[PDB]
Order: sequence, then C-alpha cells, then structure tokens
Amino acid sequence: QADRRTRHHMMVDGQINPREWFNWHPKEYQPWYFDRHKFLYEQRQYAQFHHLLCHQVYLKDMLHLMRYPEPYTHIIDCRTSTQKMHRWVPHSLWLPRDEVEYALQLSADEFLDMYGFRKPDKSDDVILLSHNGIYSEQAGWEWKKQFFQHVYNYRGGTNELFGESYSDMNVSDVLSPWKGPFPQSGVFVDKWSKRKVLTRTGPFDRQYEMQDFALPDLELE
Amino acid sequence: MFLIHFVHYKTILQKYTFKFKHIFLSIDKYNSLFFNISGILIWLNIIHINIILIKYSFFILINNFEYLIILIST
Amino acid sequence: DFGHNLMIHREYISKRCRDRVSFELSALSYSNLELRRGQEHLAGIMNRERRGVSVGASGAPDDQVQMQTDVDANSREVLSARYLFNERRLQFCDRFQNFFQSKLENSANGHEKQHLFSLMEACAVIFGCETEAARETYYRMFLGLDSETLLEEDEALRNRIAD
Amino acid sequence: RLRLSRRTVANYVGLINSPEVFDDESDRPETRWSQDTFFRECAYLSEKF
Amino acid sequence: WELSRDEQLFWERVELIRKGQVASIGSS
Amino acid sequence: CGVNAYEFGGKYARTYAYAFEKAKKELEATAASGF
Amino acid sequence: SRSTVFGPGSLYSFTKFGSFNRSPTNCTLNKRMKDIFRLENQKHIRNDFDRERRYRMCTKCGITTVTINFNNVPSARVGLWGRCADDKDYTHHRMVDITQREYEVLRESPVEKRLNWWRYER
Amino acid sequence: LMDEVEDSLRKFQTYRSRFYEWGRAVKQFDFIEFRRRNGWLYDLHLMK
Ligand SMILES: [Zn+2]
Repeated sequence: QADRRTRHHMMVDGQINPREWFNWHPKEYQPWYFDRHKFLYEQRQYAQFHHLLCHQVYLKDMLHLMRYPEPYTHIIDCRTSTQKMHRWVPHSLWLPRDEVEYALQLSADEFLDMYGFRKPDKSDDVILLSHNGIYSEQAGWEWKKQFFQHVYNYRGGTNELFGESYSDMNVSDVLSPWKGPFPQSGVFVDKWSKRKVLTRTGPFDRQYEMQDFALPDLELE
Repeated sequence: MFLIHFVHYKTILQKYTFKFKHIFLSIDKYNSLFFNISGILIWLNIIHINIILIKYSFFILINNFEYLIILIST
Repeated sequence: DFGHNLMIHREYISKRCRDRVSFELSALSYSNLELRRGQEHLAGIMNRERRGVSVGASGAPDDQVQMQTDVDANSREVLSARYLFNERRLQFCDRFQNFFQSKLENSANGHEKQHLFSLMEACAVIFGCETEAARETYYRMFLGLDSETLLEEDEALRNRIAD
Repeated sequence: RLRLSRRTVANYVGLINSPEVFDDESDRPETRWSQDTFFRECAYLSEKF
Repeated sequence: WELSRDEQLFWERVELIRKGQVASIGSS
Repeated sequence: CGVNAYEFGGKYARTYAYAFEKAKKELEATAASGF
Repeated sequence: SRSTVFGPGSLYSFTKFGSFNRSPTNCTLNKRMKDIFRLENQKHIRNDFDRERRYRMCTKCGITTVTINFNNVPSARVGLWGRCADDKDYTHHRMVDITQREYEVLRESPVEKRLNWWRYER
Repeated sequence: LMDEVEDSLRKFQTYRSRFYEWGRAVKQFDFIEFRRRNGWLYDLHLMK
C-alpha cells in the first residue's frame, strides 16, 4: 500500500534535446471498447482463443440436469482446493484442474484406478464447473486439446449454484516493484535504441504502442 | 443392489496424437550487402574480434554507423 | 591452416561485462553441449545470410521472383495471390499445361482447372533461375528439398544404419 | 478410512479404486497410547486449551 | 437413494486424492 | 432385478418419467391424444 | 525496425557483412608469408606458457588448427568462418587432437597429404 | 411460397418514394457500420 514508486526506469523526454532516432517510437495506445468488465477469457488478450471457448451451460440447464440427469452427460467438478469446497454439486465427479493434462493421457483402466470413476467417451457430453468458471475454462481447453467433441463450461459454477463468494485465486503474474525488468539491465541493443525503447509519452499506468518505423510528414509543412 | 457384471461390446481405440517437427522449410530472401572479406575487425567497447586472412596488399573500409567496424580488402 | 592460405581469429571479451552481457553477444560455451549447440545455432544464422542474398537484392535478375497479394477487408478472401513471372517462365507454364490438358480432357474436376498447379509453379521458379546457389534456396523454401538438408538426412540415415 | 485420517498416510500414495492400506502403528497390539497418532493430536490441544 | 450413495463416494475420493493439512503435535 | 444396470433405474428413473410425461403433452398439444 | 531484431541480419549478427574468400583463385603466396603470419611465431605468445594450447586436425577437409586460451574464453564463435570441405559449415569438422611435434610436420604439407597421412599412416 | 415471394420482393422491388431516399449517405454508412459490427451473422463467406 501507500503508493510505492516502481523501480522501472521509464521516463518522458525533456524540453531541451530534439526528438531523434525514430526507428522506435512510443505512442499512447487506446483501444475502441473497454474489456475489463468482461469475462477473463473474453478480453482482448485472449481473442485468438475465441474459437477455443467452450459453449456455456447456464443455471437453468444445471438445475434441469440436477432434477433429470442423463447417463452420459458427465458433470465434472474442476475445483482444486479441498479447503474451499463445502458442498457437493449433484451428479458431479471430482477431476481437479491441475491434473487434467495428465488425466486425459491415461487409458480407461488407469483412469478408473487413479480416479475411481470411468473415463468419459469422446462423444459423451462433458460439463465443467469451478468457482468463477476460470479453472473450468482452462480445464475445458485441456479437454478440447484431446479429441472431445462436446465440452461445456458453466461460468460461475459454485458461486451461482450454492450462492458462495469464492474465487479460483489466479495470480496474473505482475512484477514486484523491486524487480527491475529486462531492458534496463542489458547490452542486448545499442544505446540509442535502448534510450528510445525505455522512453514513454505520459504516465506509465496506461498502455503504449511501439512503432518500428516513422517517416516525416512533409505535406503538413 | 447390483445383479450383473457387464462390459460394453464396442471397443474404442485411443487416437495417439503428437506434434513433431517433420518439415524443414525457411524463407531465405534478404536485401543486404554481402562482401568478399580478407579481414574483419569488430571493435565495440566490450568485445573486440579480429579475423585475418593473409594477403600481400589490403584495403580498408570503416563503418561507424552502429559500432566501429573495420573491413580489410572490402 | 587450409593448404595454401591460413586464417587468424582473435577474440577478446572484457571482464566488466560477463555478468550483464547477453549470451548471444558473448557466445561463451562453458560445456561441450553448449559448444555443439552454440555452433549449430550460429550455423543457421550464417547459412541463411549467405543463401538469402542470392534471391533477394544482390541476386541475379532471373533469380528474383515476387508475389502479388490482395486480401479483401470485408469478405477476408484472397484475391490474386499469384507470382510475378517473366516471359521465359510463362512459356514453361503453358508447356506444362498444354501437355496435361491433352492427357486429362478425354477422361475424368471441371474443364477450367490447372493440373498439378502447385507442382509446376514451384518448378517454374526453379526453371527460370540461372545460378545454382539461388536454385538451392528455392528448393529450401519448397518444403526443404535442397541438397543441404537432404545430405543431412542421408547422413543421419547412414548413422542409424551403422548403429 | 481410519488409517487414512492420520499422519502416517502421508508416507503412502494409493490407487483410488482399490487402495491397499498400510499397517498402522495402532494395528500392532503392543502399541501404547503415547505412540498413537490421533491421541497425540488430542493430547496436544488438551494441554493448550 | 442414489444421490446419498454418490455423495459418500464423492467425499471418500476427495480424501483419497488430495489430503488436507495435518494438525500439530509435540515431538518427544 | 437389474433396474440399476439400465437407463431408467436409480437416479435416471426421473428422466425416463419426465420424458414420458413430455411425450404425452406433445401428443396432447395436437389431437393425437385428446381427439 | 522490428524485422532486424532476431538474427539473421540483426544488430550483433557479426556474419551478416560478408564471407571470406576461401579460395586459391587469388594471392598465390609462398612458405615465408605463411611463416610470418603464424600465431605461434608472434612475440606476445612466444613468451606465454601458462595458457593452454590445443592442436587439432580435421579428417574431412584436412585443416590444422591451434587454439590458445580456450579454457578461459570458450567462445563458440571461434572458427565460424572455417568453411569445411565443400562450402560446408564448421559444424562438419570432426576434429581429432594431434600433438605439438606432429603439428609442425603436418603444417607445411598440403591438405591431400594431410588426409593421406591420417588415413594410411599413424 | 408467400414467405419466398416476400423474400424475393424485398430483395428486388422498390417504390418511387423510397428511390428518392435510398441513396442518402446516412443509410449507406449505416449499412457499412452494420456490416462492420455484426457481419458474422449475415454473410455468405463469413460462415465458411
Ligand atoms: Zn573440416
């Protein structure tokens, strides 16, 4: 807390030296729409995985499968922390997220030995849950990595079913303000390009765009 | 209660998938000066590299665009 | 010492740098695994440089082919993704097609079709070349069929047979 | 389930379908109460609280 | 009746797969 | 004696009864049942 | 620009400028011109004895190399301009160690004589 | 058949009063903006 100054060496250009060395150029980056309100994997940095997003099953589908279950629509819990689970979703099986990339590599007999329930067939419907729908989304990506044709995700599984207020506790790794990053300590590039990459135009909380080239606008004046 | 022990007659085979680097293609098409060099001396303030092929007479080209670069007999 | 001539090589790497200098700038190989891999990493960087100048600029005018591309901004469809050939290569292209249209129009995907088009287009680029050093770079761009990689595969095959 | 709720199961990994459980220290009849795992967890909190 | 059996099959496998944190004792 | 091995016994008896009543209303919406 | 960040053609790519001649098509020189440009005949290493010397021989193109102070500076860039048997890279050498005495008797011989000495002698 | 006939009528029929207003730049730029925003819903090539 208390507004720690950060140990990065970014700086705005002064009022004395000319603007030079335009084979790198920082400018302010402003996109069209806000993405911070959206789901975490519906944001801007995950757009390329947009076709990898699992189809959504909703609350009413989950209540209908609670009341009237199907033999091959497998409800699977993807929550990892055993200290944060307090209730049982009906007709659910426990396959925690951090083991999924190993779990689908097993045979059916090894799946039965290492989890106590049968391995789902690749044509069976699989429905995944988590606290917010984040561990279930990564698990759905791991389930779609293998050739599983029908994989669905209930976004906000436990927190809407049981009414809890929990989270999957995703870190989203951001450097500590004592950790000095790469381009300050290094002779990987020449001194002009090193000074021109480390400069920015404005405060260092917003996003910027780095230009690899620039030509002078001779047609203005 | 459980009465019978039954197995399913349809046998499934796990599709073995794996990503290997089987093709080796590369687009080698550049726009650059390429030199016949009898000697090259790269002097930047950290590392100096002296590569010499012998001759009776040499020439000298010198480039100071990024770091000191001395070329003998172009 | 290589017969007639000899080549001298001297490198000095300073003491005030080895904690901060990049592993690529100061290519120090403190193991035999780093020796064999660091040479092979610097192999392809040098080999692409001495090969890539034969077809781009500083290449022969018969060894330079360009592609034209146009993608529609709305429909996202590629229009005119062709090659830019000369008059000598286009005579090879219609010598290819007039033979194969005379063989495949009596029997058998429509009338207006180009039989084995991506094979003859890859062979028309190689046909119109005049330098063998610029010929092997097109063989590398076309699935890596150059003699550099095929003798590399032939060396690993005879090594596996000897093993 | 009695062997699995103690400290000694930490030194064992098991098959979930048919877990062959270990021989606990309470499986031997010569074991006194001071060597019991679950009692020592209760004897610790009894002196504390 | 199936929901009561399958819930006891659930929490008996959570105990088998992922063990929780062990409480404290005093070593002799 | 083997209802627990079939698709309509145990926890899935509620689905087969739900699909039986849902099949009846779709015949009751037309005049195939009420006539 | 961003197209010249990762090599080939990068900033510190020291092989983008050109290659050596590596050909007998020019500067036909004698044995004295080779002797004056020997590494071992220079003044600064003639009185240097604590750095380690390694004498190696290629069995494919038949070159004789001597490397000094490689244990302290083991640069992988050393010999990158070697250009083995037929315009091949210096990863194709397969060097074998030779002693100091048999380096001197093999330094004067041409490459075919070195390869014949390796294959049919010793 | 009435659905198909009204489909072909709204594809190929206009009146004189619409023909005086159908080329305004507001409607053309609304067409461009509607193709830009949701053209994944109505395009023969975007289904693919
Ligand atoms: Zn060699």
